[PDB]
Amino acid sequence: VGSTDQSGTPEQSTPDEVNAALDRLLIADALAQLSAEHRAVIQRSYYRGWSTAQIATDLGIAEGTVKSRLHYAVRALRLTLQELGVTR
Amino acid sequence: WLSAASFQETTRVLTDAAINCRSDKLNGLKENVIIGKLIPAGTGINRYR
Amino acid sequence: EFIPRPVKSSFREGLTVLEYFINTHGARKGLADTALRTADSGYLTRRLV
Amino acid sequence: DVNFFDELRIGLATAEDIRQWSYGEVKKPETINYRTLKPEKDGLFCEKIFGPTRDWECYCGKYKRVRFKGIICERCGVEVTRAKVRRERMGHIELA
Amino acid sequence: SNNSVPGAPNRVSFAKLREPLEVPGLLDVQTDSFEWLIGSPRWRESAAERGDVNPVGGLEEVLYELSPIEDFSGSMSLSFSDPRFDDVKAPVDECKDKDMTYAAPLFVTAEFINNNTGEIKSQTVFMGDFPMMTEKGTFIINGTERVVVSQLVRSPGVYFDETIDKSTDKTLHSVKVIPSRGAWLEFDVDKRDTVGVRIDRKRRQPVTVLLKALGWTSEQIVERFGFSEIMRSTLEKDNTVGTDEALLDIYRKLRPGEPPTKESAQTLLENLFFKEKRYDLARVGRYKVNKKLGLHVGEPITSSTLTEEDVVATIEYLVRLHEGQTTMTVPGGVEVPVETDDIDHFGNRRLRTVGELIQNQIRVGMSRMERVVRERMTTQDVEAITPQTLINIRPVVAAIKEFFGTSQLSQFMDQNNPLSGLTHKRRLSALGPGGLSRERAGLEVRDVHPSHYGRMCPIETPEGPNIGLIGSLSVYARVNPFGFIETPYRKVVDGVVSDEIVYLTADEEDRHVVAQANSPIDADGRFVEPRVLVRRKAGEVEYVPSSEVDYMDVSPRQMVSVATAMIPFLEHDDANRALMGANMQRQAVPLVRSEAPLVGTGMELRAAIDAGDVVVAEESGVIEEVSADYITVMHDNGTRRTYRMRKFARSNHGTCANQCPIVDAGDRVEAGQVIADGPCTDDGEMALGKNLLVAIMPWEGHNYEDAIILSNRLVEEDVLTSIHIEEHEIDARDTKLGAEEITRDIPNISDEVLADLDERGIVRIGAEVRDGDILVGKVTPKGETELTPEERLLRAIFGEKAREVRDTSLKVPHGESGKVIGIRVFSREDEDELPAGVNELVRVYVAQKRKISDGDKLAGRHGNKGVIGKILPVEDMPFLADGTPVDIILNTHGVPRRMNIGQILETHLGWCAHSGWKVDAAKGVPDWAARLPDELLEAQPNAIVSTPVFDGAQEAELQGLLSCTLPNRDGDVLVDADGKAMLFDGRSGEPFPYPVTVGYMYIMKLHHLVDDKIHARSTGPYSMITQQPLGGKAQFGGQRFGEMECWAMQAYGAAYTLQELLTIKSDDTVGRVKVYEAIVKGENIPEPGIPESFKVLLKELQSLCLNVEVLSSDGAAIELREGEDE
Amino acid sequence: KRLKVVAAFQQSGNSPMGMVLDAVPVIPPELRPMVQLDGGRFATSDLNDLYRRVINRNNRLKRLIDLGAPEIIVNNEKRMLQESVDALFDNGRRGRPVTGPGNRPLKSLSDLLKGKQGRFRQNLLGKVDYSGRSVIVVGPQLKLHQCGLPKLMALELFKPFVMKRLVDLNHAQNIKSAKRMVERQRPQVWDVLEEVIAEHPVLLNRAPTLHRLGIQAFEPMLVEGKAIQLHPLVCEAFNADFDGDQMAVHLPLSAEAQAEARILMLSSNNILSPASGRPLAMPRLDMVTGL
DNA sequence: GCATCCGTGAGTCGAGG
DNA sequence: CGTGTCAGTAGCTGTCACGGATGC
RNA sequence: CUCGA
Ligand SMILES: [Zn+2]
Repeated sequence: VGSTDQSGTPEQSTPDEVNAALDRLLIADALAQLSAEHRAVIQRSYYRGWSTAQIATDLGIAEGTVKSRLHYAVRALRLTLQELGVTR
Repeated sequence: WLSAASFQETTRVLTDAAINCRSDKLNGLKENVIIGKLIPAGTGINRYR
Repeated sequence: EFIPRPVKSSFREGLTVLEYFINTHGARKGLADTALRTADSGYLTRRLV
Repeated sequence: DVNFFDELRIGLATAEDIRQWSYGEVKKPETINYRTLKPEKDGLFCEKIFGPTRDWECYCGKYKRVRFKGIICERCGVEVTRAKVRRERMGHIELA
Repeated sequence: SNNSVPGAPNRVSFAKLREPLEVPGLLDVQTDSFEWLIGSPRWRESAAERGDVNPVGGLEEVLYELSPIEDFSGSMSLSFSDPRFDDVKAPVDECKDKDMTYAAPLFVTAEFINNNTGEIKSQTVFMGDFPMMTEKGTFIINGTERVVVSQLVRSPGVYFDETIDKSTDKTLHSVKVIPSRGAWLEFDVDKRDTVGVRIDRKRRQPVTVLLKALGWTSEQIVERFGFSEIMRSTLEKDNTVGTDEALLDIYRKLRPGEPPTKESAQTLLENLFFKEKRYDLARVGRYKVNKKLGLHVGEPITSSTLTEEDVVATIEYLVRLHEGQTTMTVPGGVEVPVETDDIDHFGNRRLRTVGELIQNQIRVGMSRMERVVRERMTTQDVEAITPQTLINIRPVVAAIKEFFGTSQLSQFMDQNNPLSGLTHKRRLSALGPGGLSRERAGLEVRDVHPSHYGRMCPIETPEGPNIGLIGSLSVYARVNPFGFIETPYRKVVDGVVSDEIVYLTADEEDRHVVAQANSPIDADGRFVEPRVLVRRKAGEVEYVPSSEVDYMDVSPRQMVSVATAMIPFLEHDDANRALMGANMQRQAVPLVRSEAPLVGTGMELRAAIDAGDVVVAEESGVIEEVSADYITVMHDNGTRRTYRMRKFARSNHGTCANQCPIVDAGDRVEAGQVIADGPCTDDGEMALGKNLLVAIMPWEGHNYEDAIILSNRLVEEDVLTSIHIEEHEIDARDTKLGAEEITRDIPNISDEVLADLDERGIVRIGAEVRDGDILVGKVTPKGETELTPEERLLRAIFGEKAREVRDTSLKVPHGESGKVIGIRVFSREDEDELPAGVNELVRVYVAQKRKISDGDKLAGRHGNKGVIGKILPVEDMPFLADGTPVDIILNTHGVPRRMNIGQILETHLGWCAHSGWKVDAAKGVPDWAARLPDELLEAQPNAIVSTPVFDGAQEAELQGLLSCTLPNRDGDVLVDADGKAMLFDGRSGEPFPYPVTVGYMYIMKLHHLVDDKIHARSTGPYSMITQQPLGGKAQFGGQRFGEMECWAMQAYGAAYTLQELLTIKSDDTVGRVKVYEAIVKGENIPEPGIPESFKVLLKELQSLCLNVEVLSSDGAAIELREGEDE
Repeated sequence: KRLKVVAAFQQSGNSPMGMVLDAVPVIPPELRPMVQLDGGRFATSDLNDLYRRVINRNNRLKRLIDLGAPEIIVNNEKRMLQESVDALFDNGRRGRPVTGPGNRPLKSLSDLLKGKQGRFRQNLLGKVDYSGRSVIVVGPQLKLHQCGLPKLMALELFKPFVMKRLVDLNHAQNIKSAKRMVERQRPQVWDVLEEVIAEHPVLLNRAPTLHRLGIQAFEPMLVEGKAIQLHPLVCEAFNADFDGDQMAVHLPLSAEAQAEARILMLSSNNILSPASGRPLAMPRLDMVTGL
């Protein structure tokens, strides 16, 4: 039917990263106010995407230790974000 | 050859550029504009920069 | 070349039907060639650049 | 990636250079599938050659997560990086 | 009085010349063309009294040319006859609403004639839904009114050219035989005194090769072309000789790669030029050849084909012209002059209208079906064949669809104001298929030709790249069935003007001499002067005896267009500003309330009625019931007709088309009278603007060079307020992970933004919506594997599960704001036929009330345009002696340069209309008002007057009226006999030192408003391929720092500003994000990176087998975050 | 001229064999993308058709070679493969171009670099964010170094700077909500915007940019309305009358760019014509009559 | 050795389709 | 899958100046 | 296609 070189076809566009860059800046601020243990566990579960046992194997800690650190560190970040007015 | 291929006769310049295997010293107004360097003129010369 | 018959009336007086008709010949070609003369002007300009 | 590099060299591309660039040969003439939007293998949009349509998502669907970063899938042959590689990975056609 | 025929307001004209012939139907070009195509009873009765015997419509003509269809043997035959139409499928407004096409089903009668069985089966076969033309002369394709534009094409026939050679500097000559269809044939004489012929663009064969292939002996050629030495040198320099030899020579150059048989070339050389299958000169193409060559000039036009005699007479015409001959008679033909043709002359330049352009597309669609017929005949059996089995209507309906859907002649209708639509239906476009390319149009096709007088307007034409290529039809002009443009003239018997009027074509006009319209004529008809200004062939104007005038012009405005004829005092404005004056009238915006101009021309009435945006009574009667919704008319016979008002409808260009009733309950109204008027109409006349009190003076630099100063009264009293309506649309589709649904429930949105939505997620009627507000709440399901690491962490730290959908709601664009006036919902669930993959469709109409703002573009009728630079308070305005402040201040410097004094004369007459006048009746009629009609000697305030083009008010009468202007309510005369008045500075109080010209001018609000033209962008979308910001305001794009703008930065030496523009601010993928962070952080601006567009350039040079590499200072090649494998 | 070509292959050390290809490279797919249409159908780049016809004919040649078909079929197939690669690189260069649907010549790889629409002139010599445009209106009260831009234009142009200040003065809790405030135009932004644009110069441009004074720097002044207010003395340089003209605005971000606008490009520092040395910002129309 | 013919170039920006 | 009597573009020239390789 | 400077 159509050719992109041919006129009358809309060119593809990609949105700007403003909303993503602002969230990344606020997440980076809330991350700095965390313990080296909690910060090094959320950055291995959400930034590296590893499994629960994979983080437990790397850090040399128990399985439930990674589950507990992740459980608090998420709530710790929610504390810092709600204190700065981040929308739910 | 980069300042010439963007002026006129693009294919005629790029053919002779690849046959003669010319290398372009990226030191010119038109060239720095394309690659994103500071133009070697005005506040871009090394004396003021 | 100029028409052997001039437009005797003034725009304050008001041109006749035939006077107005012969005037548009030079008026339209005056606007027409202006688009071509600006193209050759800008082309010469970018060659000089 | 600093912005100071002196020369920009141009030359004839050897047929061996074309193979040194290419991440695979485009054998079939097909493009994609018109129901699943998945590109056909060895076609002009093959994910084994050019790269994954989506980030960290392979063709056969076995590897869809970020933890398997850099794994060459054995069942479909697609690498798992971002779709940014589909703007720089070259293909080639071997002429008879 | 002016235009006392329909019952219009009494506009009094400054007319000294009577109108012998009233303006024709301004919509006839679109109407008559379509009535002939479908053979309507109106066209048939028109052709009946025209003298025609057995006339044939456009569809009947295609069926007769097509019938019959036979195979090689002749055992099978198919024929068509009797085309007829059933009622229209859906009404006009239903098609606009449901986005379908206005069409009627076309029925024909087809039958199969079998010679080998002696039996025929006849039946009715449905051909296809045939697009129908509305009463307004428009078509409706997929719910959009379109206009099929008449095309100026080169008329079929034989044409001769006198070209000058480049190298030898000798006069050459060439011939072209342009058929109405088929292959082309051009003879020429090169610079070597030899004659050749190019057959269908192919190689140029010697002219005797064609003669030998047709069966002419080498002796008879010397007998015919012996009087010239250039033909003796042609037969001598010839290569091959023989009837069966040059016939194969043509075959191998025309159809290469095939075995050349003496009868395979004998077949095509008869089919390509002499069989009606692959070649055809139309009735106009045959007649144009029979006149140019001077043969068969008395025979009835029956030959629809080229003949061998014409080819010989053409070569004879060429060879004589080359050696200076000026006269020739074909053996057995009348005498004819030997000359070259203009191809720009309107006798050789043909106009094909709506019916022909559609007919040609039907003919091509029929021929594609004919091939299907012949193929389906030889495949199926010869006894179960019916007309239904041989006919596949797919290529036919797809051929008319391809035309109306995609064609330079099928144009999106101009609908700014009624005049813009009327002008669009009367456009004459040279561009398009069969015409010419824009790159193939020199300065000669575009300029005014002397044959355009009274046919195409020399003023109304765009000033852009389409100048001269698009013209407007003259007022009284019409098109004959051949395709040329006829214009009426008054036949002068023996120096006596007669009321007998006859239409003459372009060449017919050249065979006589015509007198100018404003000739002094006796009451009996004899010219006052023996010598009168007369137009002659080749554009000659000179005096000539009264016993020589053959015809004369009907009206002074005979040469101008409808829009051009609406400029008062047009004879006082140069052609440049007159062109802009007519072009900007089509750009007027319909205001809330409309005022007819005080200074008119008389054309505004017929321009409004013939446009079709008013409501005229079909039959006389009384008004039974009148409402804002509809008007009911009780006829004399007893029947009732009810006309429905179009209220607050969106036009094609966003203007407000709103009709209002004029008549009241129980008003006797005659037939053809305006009972309700629409946009830009007042009592049935075109009201493109308002009458504003103008002062011609500089005012503190706010009106400096073409800026305009306005009184805030125009804002307070909605004088220049206009309504605009925008259409917003969104659909809910089926996606890979589910289906988009339109719901009020939108993730992470408060109940305050969703407060204006109903329970469905749609904004409610009457809500006022700013930019960014939600119009339709739509959510689309997004997969889990498509989530950012931060977005997945952000989803975990908020505990909001089951939000697998994202926001894709329809929001209000930047710069839009208004009241929601209408909602339209289309659902697949509710039987509404949506495109496959769509479940719901919503259209929201938003109306904004736009007052006049600083920067909006105003203009008059004389090409005097300008934006609004300042809107002072009503007390700051320079006010007259009695305290009334002026409405608009126009700078004086921009008046005597443009040569548009008409605005000054309009200002003077405009004031006299506002105030009124009374001529001194005692001691006789004064010497200046001797030519004025008795109806003009007295005028009440706010009187309407007419200044017809090239006629109307003279400066002597205008000067006299200023001397007897009526006083105001206090008895004081405010303006002087010079036309100037004493003004007071509203800011200081001191009166201005000198009197200033003050009066009333008609000002129009053009469709160039700052509300649309303002735009700004910090960041936004980027083009996916080049990673540069988008373009256009609608896409929220950025401005283009072009090539010339980079030269300016380099000229300044602004290296850092230039690098910043081309890197971080444009296509640096990582630099633009880190710049945005550095701003919100308060940090400094980082260092620019490498443009992504340069990365794409290298990857494209690689695809062209070019090994490009970037080397460092040492020489090692450096990669760009990528590698290479084999 | 023959030596000019031969000596190039001699000295450089690259073989002339590169002029004959055994393999053709395929450009990455994102540079020849195939987009889906709102009607359900698909629209693709012409390069995909050219690559597809090269692939179709090259695979047919492999069949003929395998089948041992007559040399007339193999040779007439090899010719078509030559014309297909010729169209992929430069369609139309030899003979008649490969037409697509509607007798439209398909674009080739070399068409991506040719002329005004090519990659060089369209996307390299000219390209920008932080910019806007509107109608121009004369402003007599303005000083020569001043210009008036609409408030709604300045808010979007200075949007990130305004967000930064909204979060500093505690009008907004975080930078995220500060963005929602500018998008919603909360009344606090108009007081904040005035502080932001203070002595921050902007660039005004009217096309065509004939000389360097076609772009000049000004001190912005927040004005109501939606039109740009231009000084009457810079009208000569811009060749800008007020009959519907539009001008573009560009906001310099870096410190160096602002300094280049403040010093090099300021309208008050450029009164004389660089071509002739005679003044341009002088009384010209109403002003000369008044004097 | 020269007339032919091929290929090159032909303002910038903006709006809506 | 097998295929088997005639079975044959649309469109179009209404650009041009200029230089130099290509060609009788 | 059409229009604005
Ligand atoms: Zn896989």
